[PDB]
Amino acid sequence: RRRKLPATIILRALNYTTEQILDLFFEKVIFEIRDNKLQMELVPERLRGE
Amino acid sequence: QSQLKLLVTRGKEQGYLTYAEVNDHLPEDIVDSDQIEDIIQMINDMGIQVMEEAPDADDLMLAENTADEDAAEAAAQVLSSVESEIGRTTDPVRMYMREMGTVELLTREGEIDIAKRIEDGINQVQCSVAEYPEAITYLLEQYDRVEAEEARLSDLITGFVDDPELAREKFAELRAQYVVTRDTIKATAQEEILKLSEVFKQFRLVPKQFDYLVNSMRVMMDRVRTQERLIMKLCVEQCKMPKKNFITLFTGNETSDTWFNAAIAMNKPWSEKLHDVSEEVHRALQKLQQIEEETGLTIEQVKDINRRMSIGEAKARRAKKEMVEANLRLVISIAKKYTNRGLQFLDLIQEGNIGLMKAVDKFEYRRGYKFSTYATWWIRQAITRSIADQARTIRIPVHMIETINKLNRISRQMLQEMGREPTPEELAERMLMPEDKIRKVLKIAKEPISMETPIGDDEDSHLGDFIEDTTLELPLDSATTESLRAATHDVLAGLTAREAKVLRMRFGIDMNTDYTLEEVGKQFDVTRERIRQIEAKALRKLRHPSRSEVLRSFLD
Ligand SMILES: C[C@H](CCC(=O)NCCC[N+](C)(C)C[C@H](O)CS(=O)(=O)O)[C@H]1CC[C@H]2[C@@H]3[C@H](O)C[C@@H]4C[C@H](O)CC[C@]4(C)[C@H]3C[C@H](O)[C@]12C
Ligand SMILES: C[C@H](CCC(=O)NCCC[N+](C)(C)C[C@H](O)CS(=O)(=O)O)[C@H]1CC[C@H]2[C@@H]3[C@H](O)C[C@@H]4C[C@H](O)CC[C@]4(C)[C@H]3C[C@H](O)[C@]12C
Repeated sequence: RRRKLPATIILRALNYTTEQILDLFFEKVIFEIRDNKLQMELVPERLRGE
Repeated sequence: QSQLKLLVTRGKEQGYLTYAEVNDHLPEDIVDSDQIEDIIQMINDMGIQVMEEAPDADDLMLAENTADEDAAEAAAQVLSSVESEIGRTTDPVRMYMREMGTVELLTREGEIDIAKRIEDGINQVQCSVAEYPEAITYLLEQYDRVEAEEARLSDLITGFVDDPELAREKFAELRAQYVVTRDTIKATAQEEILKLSEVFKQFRLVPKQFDYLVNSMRVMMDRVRTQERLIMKLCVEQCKMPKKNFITLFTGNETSDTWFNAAIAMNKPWSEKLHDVSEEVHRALQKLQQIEEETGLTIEQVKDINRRMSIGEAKARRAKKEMVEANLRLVISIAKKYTNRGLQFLDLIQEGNIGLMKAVDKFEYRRGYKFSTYATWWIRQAITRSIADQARTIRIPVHMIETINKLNRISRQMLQEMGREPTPEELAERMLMPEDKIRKVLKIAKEPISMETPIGDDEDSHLGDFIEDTTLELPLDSATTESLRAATHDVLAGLTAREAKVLRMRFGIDMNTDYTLEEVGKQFDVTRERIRQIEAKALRKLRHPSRSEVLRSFLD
């Protein structure tokens, strides 16, 4: 019952890389740059609601 | 902008303020246990008092919001206070803690230093006393008192420094030297007084006598100083005496008339009025001259003596000050043991401070032991005595308290070396007491229970609401008494005149104090056996019923 602290500090005070945190908490979409064009690997399910 | 301007708004903009808020929104400082109490009470005069975790229902928060008034100084108060971060240390514990925290630990050699300064101050004042011929008079007067057998041998001295025989002979030679140096008054007399004072250095007087002698010399100096101050007051204020010429002519002697007669010769008009109160002024000058005739030395050595006594006393006082502030921490350290005998902490530390003062004043370094160990004894004794005395509501003598404590210790010991418990007889076994007084002391131990202790909650009933007052006689009995007076008045009215007066006067019926046989007879002027016989005949004849039936039934 003390002051209010922000909380990624906890999640990082166990010596946790930001990159590992993003890998833990979010799936990734990987894009490739080639032929000066852009493409996305599509999973149709993920498009719902857009 | 701060961390409360966003709160005070909410309070009345959203109706309430949950505990979470007033907790995190505090600055950094005054978080002290329940420092919030004051800001919550101010915020309460606006309408909050939120519950455990901020519930809601209940359209009723504006009656209490109106029931907390316009006058909002508080707002200003809180703002200022929470905008300065001066530690709101209200609890006296903290502030005293800091005050003692200021004085660092006066190491060992500093302590012996200040002990030397104390000794030096006392010795200085002792020498100063030696130096005016009105202090040995009273000495010898009370020495003779002790020797002539009008006093006691232990009421004047407690051992000299470098046996009663030796004291008697030294006072014989003192009398001789004193009288010869008084005769030789007419330079040489000053040297002989110095030598007498050097022999008088030998003496050590009982503390009470040292106090009384410094006080007798203080009161004579009081007379001197008051007479001088009043004479110079009357002069400068009534005679308009310029204060620089006052200095020049008056200063130095304050005893001779040279400045008196130069001022009157000064031809000033106030100098001529100077005779209007010349009798008073010059009488005060003469009285001062007589005071110095019993002093005898001069009017500068009075100055010297008073200034040296003040200096010595100040030195000693300052040294003792040093010691006490250095050992306050020790006092509080010793205090921690006794906190839970139903007394407050600070009272204990104060009693310890008094004990430390006494210890400091009586401590001797020459014994070669460290001060702290010696002071401990007085601090503990003082603390124990005060806790014993100011503890109980019905104060109990200290020996009885010690006996109760011993009883408790024995009780516990036997209870745990016996298994069940000790019966009062077994307690009497362990003690040499007659076993009768064990139960008495067991009764004495009961600590009055608080009159407000809440009873089993039928809410808003306390204990006091039960205790009834047996003093009040019942109204029934008052009606009885009224009927009694009526019936006695009627039966007396049935009696003859003088029989009635006899019975009324022997007792108090319808009159104040009752007169005995001789005084009633005096009021009849016939005082003899006949009056008691008249009383007895009335009594006997009233025994017969029909006159007694009303009271015969009236018996109870
Ligand atoms: C502190 C204590 C409070 C007791 C209490 O609150 N009981 C509540 C009991 C509630 N129950 C068990 C009866 C249930 C309720 O009735 C129903 S519910 O549980 O509340 O729903 C107070 C209240 C009455 C006080 C006693 C009397 O002075 C007489 C006597 C004086 C002697 O010198 C010392 C002993 C005695 C026995 C006292 C002791 C003590 O000083 C008492 C018990
Ligand atoms: C502590 C006690 C509470 C008892 C109680 O709460 N019983 C509850 C009993 C409940 N039961 C057993 C009957 C079951 C009920 O069915 C449960 S329920 O009540 O219905 O919930 C109250 C009730 C009677 C009170 C005493 C009398 O004034 C006499 C005397 C006056 C003096 O000046 C002060 C001391 C004395 C001894 C008083 C003390 C104290 O003030 C007493 C003991």
